[PDB]
Amino acid sequence: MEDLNFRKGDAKTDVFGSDRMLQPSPVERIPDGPTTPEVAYQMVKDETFAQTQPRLNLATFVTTYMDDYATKLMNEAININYIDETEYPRIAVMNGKCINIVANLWNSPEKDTWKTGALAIGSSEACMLGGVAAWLRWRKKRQAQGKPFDKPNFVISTGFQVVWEKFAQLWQIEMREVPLTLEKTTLDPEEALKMCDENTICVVPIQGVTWTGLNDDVEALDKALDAYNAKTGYDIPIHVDAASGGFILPFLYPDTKWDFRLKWVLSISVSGHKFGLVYPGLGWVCWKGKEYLPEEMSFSVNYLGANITQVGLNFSRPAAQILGQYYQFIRLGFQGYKEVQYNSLQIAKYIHGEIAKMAPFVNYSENVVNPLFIWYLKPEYAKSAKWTLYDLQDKLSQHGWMVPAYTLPSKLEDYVVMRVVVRQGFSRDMADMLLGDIKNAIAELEKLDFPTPTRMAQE
Amino acid sequence: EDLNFRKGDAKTDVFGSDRMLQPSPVERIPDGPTTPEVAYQMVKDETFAQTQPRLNLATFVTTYMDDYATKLMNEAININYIDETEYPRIAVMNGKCINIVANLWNSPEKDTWKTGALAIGSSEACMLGGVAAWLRWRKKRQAQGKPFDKPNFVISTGFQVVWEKFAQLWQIEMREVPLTLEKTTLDPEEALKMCDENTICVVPIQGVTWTGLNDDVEALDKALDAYNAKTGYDIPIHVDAASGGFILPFLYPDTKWDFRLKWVLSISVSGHKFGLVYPGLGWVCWKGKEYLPEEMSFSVNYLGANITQVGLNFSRPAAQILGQYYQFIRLGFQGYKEVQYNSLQIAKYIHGEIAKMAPFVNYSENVVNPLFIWYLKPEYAKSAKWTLYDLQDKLSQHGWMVPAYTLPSKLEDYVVMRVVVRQGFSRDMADMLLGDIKNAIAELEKLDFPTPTRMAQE
Amino acid sequence: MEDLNFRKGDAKTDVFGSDRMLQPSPVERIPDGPTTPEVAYQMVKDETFAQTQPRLNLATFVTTYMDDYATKLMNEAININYIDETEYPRIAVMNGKCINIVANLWNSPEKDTWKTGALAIGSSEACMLGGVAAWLRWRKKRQAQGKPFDKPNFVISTGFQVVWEKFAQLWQIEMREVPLTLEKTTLDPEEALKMCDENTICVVPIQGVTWTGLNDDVEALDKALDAYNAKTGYDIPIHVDAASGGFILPFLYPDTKWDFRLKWVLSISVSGHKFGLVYPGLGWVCWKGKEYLPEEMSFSVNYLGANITQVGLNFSRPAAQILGQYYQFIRLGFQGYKEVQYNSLQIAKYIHGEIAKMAPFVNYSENVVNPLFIWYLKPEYAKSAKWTLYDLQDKLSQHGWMVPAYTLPSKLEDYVVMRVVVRQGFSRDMADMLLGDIKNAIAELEKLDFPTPTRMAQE
Amino acid sequence: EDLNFRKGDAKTDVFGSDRMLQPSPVERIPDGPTTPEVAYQMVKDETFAQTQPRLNLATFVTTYMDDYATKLMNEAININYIDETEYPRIAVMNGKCINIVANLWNSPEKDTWKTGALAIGSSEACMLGGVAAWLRWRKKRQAQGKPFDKPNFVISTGFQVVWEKFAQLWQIEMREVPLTLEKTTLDPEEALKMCDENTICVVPIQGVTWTGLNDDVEALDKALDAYNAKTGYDIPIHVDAASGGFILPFLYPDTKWDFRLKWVLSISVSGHKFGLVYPGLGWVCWKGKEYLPEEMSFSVNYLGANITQVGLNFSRPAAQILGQYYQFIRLGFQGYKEVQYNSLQIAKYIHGEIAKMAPFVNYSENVVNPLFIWYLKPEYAKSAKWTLYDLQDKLSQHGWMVPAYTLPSKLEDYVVMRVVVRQGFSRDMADMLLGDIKNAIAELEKLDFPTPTRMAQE
Ligand SMILES: *Cc1c(COP(=O)(O)O)cnc(C)c1O
Ligand SMILES: *Cc1c(COP(=O)(O)O)cnc(C)c1O
Ligand SMILES: *Cc1c(COP(=O)(O)O)cnc(C)c1O
Ligand SMILES: *Cc1c(COP(=O)(O)O)cnc(C)c1O
Repeated sequence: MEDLNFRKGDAKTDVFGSDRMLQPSPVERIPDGPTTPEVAYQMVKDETFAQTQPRLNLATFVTTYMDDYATKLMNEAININYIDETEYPRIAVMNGKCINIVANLWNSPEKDTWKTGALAIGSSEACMLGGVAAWLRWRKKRQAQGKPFDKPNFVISTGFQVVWEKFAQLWQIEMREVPLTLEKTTLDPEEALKMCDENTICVVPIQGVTWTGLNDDVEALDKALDAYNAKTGYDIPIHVDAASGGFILPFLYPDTKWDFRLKWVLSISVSGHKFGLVYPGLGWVCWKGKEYLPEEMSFSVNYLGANITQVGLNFSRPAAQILGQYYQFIRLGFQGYKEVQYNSLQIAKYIHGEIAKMAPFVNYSENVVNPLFIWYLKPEYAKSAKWTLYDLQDKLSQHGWMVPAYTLPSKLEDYVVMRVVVRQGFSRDMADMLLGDIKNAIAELEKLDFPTPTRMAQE
Repeated sequence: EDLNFRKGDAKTDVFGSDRMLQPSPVERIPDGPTTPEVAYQMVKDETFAQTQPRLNLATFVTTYMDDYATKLMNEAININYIDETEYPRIAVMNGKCINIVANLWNSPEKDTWKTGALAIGSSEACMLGGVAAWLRWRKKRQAQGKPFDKPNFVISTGFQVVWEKFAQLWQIEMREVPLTLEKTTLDPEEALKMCDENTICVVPIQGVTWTGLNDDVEALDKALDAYNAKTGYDIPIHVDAASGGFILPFLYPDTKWDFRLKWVLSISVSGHKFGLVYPGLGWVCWKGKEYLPEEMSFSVNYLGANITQVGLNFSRPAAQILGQYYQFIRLGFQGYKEVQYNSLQIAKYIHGEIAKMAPFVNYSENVVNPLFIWYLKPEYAKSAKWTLYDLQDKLSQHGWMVPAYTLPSKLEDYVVMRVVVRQGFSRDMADMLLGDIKNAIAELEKLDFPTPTRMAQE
Repeated sequence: MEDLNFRKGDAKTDVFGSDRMLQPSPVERIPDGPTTPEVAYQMVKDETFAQTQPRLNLATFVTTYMDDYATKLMNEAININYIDETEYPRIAVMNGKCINIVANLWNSPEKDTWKTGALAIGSSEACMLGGVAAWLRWRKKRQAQGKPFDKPNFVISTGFQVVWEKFAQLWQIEMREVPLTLEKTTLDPEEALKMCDENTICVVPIQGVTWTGLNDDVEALDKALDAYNAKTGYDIPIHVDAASGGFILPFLYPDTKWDFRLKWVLSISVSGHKFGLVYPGLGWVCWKGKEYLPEEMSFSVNYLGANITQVGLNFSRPAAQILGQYYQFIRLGFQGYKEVQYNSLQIAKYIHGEIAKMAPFVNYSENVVNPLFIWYLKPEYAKSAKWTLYDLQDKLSQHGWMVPAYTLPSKLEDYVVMRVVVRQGFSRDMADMLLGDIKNAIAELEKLDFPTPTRMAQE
Repeated sequence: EDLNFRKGDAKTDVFGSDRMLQPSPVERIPDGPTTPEVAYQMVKDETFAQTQPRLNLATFVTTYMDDYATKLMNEAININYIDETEYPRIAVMNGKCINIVANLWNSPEKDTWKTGALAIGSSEACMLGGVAAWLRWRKKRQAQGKPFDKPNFVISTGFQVVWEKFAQLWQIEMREVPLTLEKTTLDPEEALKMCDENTICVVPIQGVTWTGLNDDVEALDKALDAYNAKTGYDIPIHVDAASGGFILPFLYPDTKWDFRLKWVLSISVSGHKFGLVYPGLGWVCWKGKEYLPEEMSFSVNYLGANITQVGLNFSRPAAQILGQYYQFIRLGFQGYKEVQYNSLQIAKYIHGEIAKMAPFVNYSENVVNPLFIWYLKPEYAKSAKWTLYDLQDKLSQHGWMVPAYTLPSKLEDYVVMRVVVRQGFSRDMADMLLGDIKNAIAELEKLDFPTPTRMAQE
């Protein structure tokens, strides 16, 4: 009854009684030959155990939970390539309907039924498309004026997210950075104007600054730019990087005027996979009207009577995230989105208030307007403490959390902060678990008799 | 009696509810919620009335993976790749996939961690290759005191549209080499005629979408070497191998098209085409670290692996990395070879059956990728009442998408039809398709009057 | 239209837009009222994220992987109560067949088709049943001889597992402990005999000592005990605690005489859920013959129909683990068990050898006979190191592992050691991941300028 | 043709294989392996020919949970509870379950973390309560200079077998108070007659398995208070509340049976009976920490919770802890009350329909747990050809298990039948049972000769 080939991968092989599971996974070259599907499944899957669990990843802004029905719907669409719009025209129209809904969430004045916007893989592509459109609009203007157009720049807070550095590098466009101070913890419009000139293609205020959790004041920026543009004729626009805030502000702060209600906001981008409540792979960019999307970048095709704009950096891509976005819009509606974001914001405020009660800590802001916030060590506490927030990050990782510590951008670079992001699926109960682990970690770190490596590096 | 039955309570039947008497939202988010079952049906039911992916014969992109790969990728739906500090095992796995691809392409780079990058498809992978070529050229010309404000690149008129996107989004001039019956792929002398001091690269294509053919990369490399020696322009190749990058290593290992060639400095591929992974995967590799400009890129060490950080996207699904690594382990070289062999053999089979039909003639007698094109015999077309556009419509009535289109410049009088054979399209399915084609021909030959497209051709 | 009850838990509620998920989980009192199944499911499930993943728990000996068919089979039996033998007689017979197979793996000479043994929830119950049986055989013996029987004792290594302390405390039986030394790293028979007297009910050698991974030499103990019993007439028996080794030795070391082949081995216990390859909830105890199981320990019940006779501490219990064990016996057979245990042992040997090459480390034993082993810091390295194995445990926890550090039992209590247990489902690829994390952790700890708290506590 | 088809290769059909022409192993492990599908069928197919759990009316143990509890528990199949350092959240969850149960029983303990312990069932929980009682008594008698080598405990003859196990495995004398028709539950004055200086506790039972009744704990408490005041023996109560512990708090909150009583120092319950969790759960609580001897127990601080480390088992499934905590949150007090109300109402319904049948008379008019027993009317039994054993056999022919058995001491001439109504046994299923009982009666009344069990009674 001996099975000659049991260790070699036949129908009787046990995965963990096989020769293949005594061998390392391939690092440099494809294996010469195959294995059983069960063996290969375990070899790939087992490597993903030893890292952060997504629901305990508190560094990320990107969705780690959807309900079972959205998840089934997206799984069922795993083999649907969005870009095959002639073959899958219902998904092309569904994409156009999502774009319409987003543009109207942002109060677009565009009268066309099919709003001018584009699907993206995240805010990276959406921001780049907005920035490229702004660059081409500026080039066209300056050429018509007989002015040089070879030295473009854009203006942004030092609180920028790295995709704006990617944009600057990949297109060779100069990024001008407005520093953060304790007195100006968000983009100050007067400071932004100091960096504007005839070569500025746009200013980029951020709704949901990743470093701080705050919102740049888009209305204040719009007012300053209106006076500046009237005086110079430079006609510098705004592109709003609303990666998180674009799905927070419409529901919880409808009266905050930050979007297409503003004269100079010509385009807005968002991460559908952050607070749009869809699994990874979704962003959106909208323009205020077709006249702000250059023809040099774009065309539109009619699918089943819908006019669908064709602009993007990617081509073939999963369609699942479109179904997921449209499901969330129908399943939740405005009320449902409001209640989910309310929960996330209330839990963030709850953690913020509990952090403030702890002896080592002080919050950077009293104002929690997105479901995330940052804190640092009280300066008097930090001076005689043996530990830093990097040490607290390490302690929390021992229980499976990722809670990141980092230094703030320019002029606040002496501030080591820690950030918590509250996403859908992070509950009050999970917040209580986190806070209990933070209190326990503090108590252990306060037993140290000698300074840690990062504490010594701060001297 | 349940007062709230139609309004969406726990007893509601989806299709006895008020919501399923209402249209789906076109312009604005609905004011309020519905039950998950109602929303699930409202979204899912809209996807019925379009092509079934396994019958989509226009696409090159994977429509089937086995149950284990599918389960593995489904389980990773909530993993954001870019969180590499949080998910360092996936970051390392990404690096191992890049190593394996670079070695499939015979990279001479000695570093254990090969210079390459994850992409969402060949679109991003091609654009990264082109931007790197543009920046390498800018730096060269700046050092020589030469202008660098008017870049161009050279490509066949058989280009795939991502190169037009690249041209538009970076404002780089695309110079196109036309196709003829005598030169059905990129001709090197004609390509060199379009090269000058401002050319950043030449782009041969392995798996031209319009024709199914391969540009001769080795022939281009030979021509570019003599031209670069004569001019000093130092023009490189970037190979767009969107399909061919996962065909040639297994079925044509001795064809010298990759990093074995002196001037091939970068190569891109669609992992979601013949890399056998569901939508959302491409790769770009450089021949060495010296060809990826520092201005574009940096690298971070995760668990001892050096992972290059270059890309157009940021947050993105990680599932396709697991899927690629699964295919590499599950199939190996032999398994990839056997799957691509099956796809190519079925393409050749259909190609041979098409040639036997009276209306048809194949564009090429040689099938080197699992796809091919044919057109109507000229004498048949002249007296026929129908065109290949009419055949496309007839086939769609049975659920197929088989596209008809005109070929690019100088061949634009040729209306062709294309079949792509992917994993999961079997000999049995090929027989169904061929049977539907014969029936469709038989119906179209009964027409007494020309169709609209037949009339538009006169 | 707006749903007035959306936050309160109706059919439209989103789990994470509900009032319930702004509230803590219940600590003291049952909630007054219900919630939706989806809310309750998340509230309980989400609390389990922030702890060790079972497949990365390298402290446990207990099975964390079975294949999909065993898992489905056991899931399908979740509502089957084993003890209802009149209602579920086929599972009762299946339990008996498992007992037969285990007794025959251990070379029972018992001729009855139905072997003398009992189901247990683990080695805890199995050991207690073996110990109670030894105690009752000894009481009856001493009563017949007109000798006292009120002060029983048993003899065991200080490497005992805590269930023997439970046995000592819950029955008020004296435990006599034989210390470990570097010269006698397992139970020395001569020293064990020195603790024996007329009140000793048994000696307990261990196959798979939890502290060390080693096997007590049962054959040496049997030989010494035979001479001791011939001299004293005390007739002290052996009960083998084979919690791990009972499913290793028969397959990988068939010629090692440790089981019912030995004259004085009257009972043996094992954890079916350790290297028996079944999910948690399984142990077995076998006796060499019916004459060694006292009649006082069998019981009969009639209130579940017909007549059910049993031996055990528990009563109602899941039956799933019986199905799982019988599946493994049929699915793997002798060859399959041998190949699975071979993989586990070979991977343990591989890690053991790589640990030995690292500058900080020295292995406790050169002999790896169970799929687990321990190491400690080289004494010369430890003296000048700023860190201890407790710090390495903490570093590994940051990547999801549990690799436990602890002090060895008596006379070796100055030795802080670390243990790795290799179970089915822990592959060579996972070993490489662990070893890479160990090397990285060593390199970080070697950067410390000051001693850690545990390093200071050692001086 | 596949040469190895019968031998177990990738093409083998389970029921076209050599292995399914062979017997399952009885004595020895098979020499070699088989495919998972064959092994799965070999084990699964043996479980068909026995009682379906939802038709098992003998058992008190849960046979139904909802789909979410079931999924949650299945997902925890590989979690070993005892690894509390590795799984500290489940350790804390266990402690919260103990808190909730202790508070359901009106514990006066002030500590946040109540003194209690997880068990596999009431067997382990009862044994822990008895051992604790035995050790408290040993310590007192030693301090008084009195003997402590001959312990005993007092219980009704309606005890469940675990108390016999406790008696035999610890060699502790069990003193039994018999049942009579005049004293259908434990009579306290009769219990006190068997108490002396060596009695470690008296064990009243809430949910007597034989009868379905509750011993009067408050009446016992009152009698013990006077006896302890007279003797100084200070004999305590341990309540075996295996079933009643999850019935009385919801349906009879004002019945004083628990830690509200002075002498009730510990209580045990089966979480897998009317705690509504699948097999593998019991709980024991003590009235305070001072009643759990240190010799049995220590406590460890996991994440700021005080968890007591006392038990007979060690490694064990953690799934049942999640199931218990899910039920507490999913149902709450109201949900438990409504579920137990349903079970009790259905038991009362069956009880009333049984009483209307000519052959039958109920043992008690009072149904306080969701179960009851009946027997044959004495005048009917005398001229009947059949017994309740014959009715058990007839009902088994339709898949039911409804057990017939003789009652304990002094009622051992009474053959009775028991029905237990658990969650998942509805009014509709009760109607099916009652229809089968009536059909069985009509068939048995056609007998012309006595059955073997009927002859055995005369
Ligand atoms: C997330 C983020 C980005 C990047 O968006 P992705 O969705 O990760 O591509 C850009 N800007 C801000 C403010 C962000 O938070
Ligand atoms: C598919 C294709 C592309 C575009 O690649 P995507 O994977 O769809 O982004 C580019 N070039 C060629 C030759 C292609 O076939
Ligand atoms: C596992 C272990 C025990 C405890 O057995 P469980 O299966 O956890 O109940 C007892 N003795 C030894 C040697 C062990 O390894
Ligand atoms: C069921 C029962 C027991 C045994 O409990 P298990 O949960 O089966 O271990 C003990 N006493 C009573 C009163 C019971 O009903």
